[PDB]
Order: sequence, then C-alpha cells, then structure tokens
Amino acid sequence: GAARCEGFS
Amino acid sequence: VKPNYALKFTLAGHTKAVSSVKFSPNGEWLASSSADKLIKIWGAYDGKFEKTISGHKLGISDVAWSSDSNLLVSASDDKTLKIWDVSSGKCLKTLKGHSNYVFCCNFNPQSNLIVSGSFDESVRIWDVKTGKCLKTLPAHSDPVSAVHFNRDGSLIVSSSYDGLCRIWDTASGQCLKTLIDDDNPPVSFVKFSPNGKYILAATLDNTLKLWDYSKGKCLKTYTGHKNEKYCIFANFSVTGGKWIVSGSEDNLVYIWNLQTKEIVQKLQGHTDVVISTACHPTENIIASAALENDKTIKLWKSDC
Repeated sequence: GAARCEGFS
Repeated sequence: VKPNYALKFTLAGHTKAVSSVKFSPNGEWLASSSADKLIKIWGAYDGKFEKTISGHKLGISDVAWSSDSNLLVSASDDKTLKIWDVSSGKCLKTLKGHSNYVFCCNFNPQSNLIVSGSFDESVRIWDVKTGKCLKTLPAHSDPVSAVHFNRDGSLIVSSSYDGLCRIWDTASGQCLKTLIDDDNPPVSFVKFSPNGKYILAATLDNTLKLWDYSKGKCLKTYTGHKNEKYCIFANFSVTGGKWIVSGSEDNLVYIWNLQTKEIVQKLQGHTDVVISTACHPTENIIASAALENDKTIKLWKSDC
C-alpha cells in the first residue's frame, strides 16, 4: 500500500 | 460571500485508495497518485482520463508537478522517489537514499531541486538533472509528513509526527526556525502560502493553523472538520474568494473563509476519508480524493 493511505495508528 | 462548489465529474480508475491529487501549474491537467502504485493523469476541465504512469514497486503517497508542467515527482513506500517526463511517460530518474518510506515531495519553483520527507525522519534535497541527493537534513524525530519550498526556493518548511514544523535554509541546511503551539499534536501537513508570507499547518487534533513564520505567531485557526489520523492536504483557494480548503475524516470537503475562519461550504459525496484536495490555478475548481472504500476523485466547480 502507501503510508499516507494507512494513517497513524 | 460564499462559494457554490457543485459536483461536475467523478473520476474512477485507481484500484486502491487515492493518496494525492495535484493540478498542473498550466491548469491543463490533474495528476493523482495511489496506493495501487500508479500515477494517473486526467483532463483538469472535463475529468477525461489521459494516461497511466507506472513503475514504482509499492504504493505512492505523494506526487508533485514541476513548475513548467512537464515533469512529475512521486514518493513511494518502495523508499524511492521517481522523476517522470509526463509527455513520454518515461521515468527520467529514480532518487534513492531514504532508508524508509518516502511520504511527501515537491519541486522548488525553479524545478532544479526536489525536496522529500520520509518515515526515516529525514528531509532530503535532490538535484533534478542528475538525480543525486545533495543534502540530507536530520530534520525530525518521527516521520516527516510534508515538505514545501517557499516562493523563491530559499527556504524549506517541513512538518512531522514529532509535533514540530521546521524552517530550513535550502543553501546551508541550517534549521532557521522551529514552530509549535501550546499543545504538541502530530503535524500532518504544512505548506507556504502563495505570497510566501505564511505557512498553513494541519495537526491531528482537528485543527488547521495559519502562521506568520517570520514572527513565529499563529494568526488564524480553522476548525470544524475531523482530522485525527490521516495526513490530509490543505490548500489556499485564491481564484475567487480567498478560502482555505481541506479534506476531512467525516468524508467531506471543508471550505473556510480565510479571514473570518467561518466554514462557508461542505462538499458531500465521497464514501471514505477525503485524503487530498487541490485548487485549480486559474479556475474555481476543486479536486478531491478519498481512501480505500471510495477510490474516486471528484471535480467541483464554483462561480466564486
């Protein structure tokens, strides 16, 4: 995927 | 006065979450990047699909245009950036040297340099012509969420999950300023204003803030949207009224009056988080893009 599309968890 | 943005086109074709959309400086094109590892080019006025640009090995978090609208740079989880010739689709250079995901990227106004930010907590400055890394700045202590050059390229602003915005001298790499307010939420986005006087910073406490970075003073705050998790782009809209535009985690586009800070419009229709918005350089047009459960880009037009 892409880090931006995952968000900060 | 309030805008009247209305949905005109919905652009489908990315097979995973969109990550960023950007209008070309000449107004002709929209570029979009996605977790599906692809860049797509669309007509800015009709939303007509133009082409797909491929070659990254993992998803793309950001894409940006050169000032003459001829080149793109993309930032990928594959820890590279890529410089593309849009007309030919060629990958001109692969910029290698970050040790973790590359999250954000921009050309300088001359478009002879690229600035990048990464999960490796560094900011890097690259030569466009050779693809070589010129400088690595030990900028932050957490992932770098945004990087942007000022009006003449003399300065770089960076933002990070570490809660800081920093201003860097492009030539020397010195840290000229650190900006942070009374609370320390992660900073998820930053950019200079069109006139270069201000920076607009997003934090993951549902807040946008307009700063005079020279004086180090927070001048305006914009609230009412939801932003606690994602690095959502924000924009200055200057073609008609002077607005602030942002995506939101309640699936809406928010538009604020820049001076009064009142919400003046909310655009409804995406089915997931609006991760990215862009404002057309000459027409009252907004592009918006949403995450995995939506996968679409929408074009909205207003009379002011």
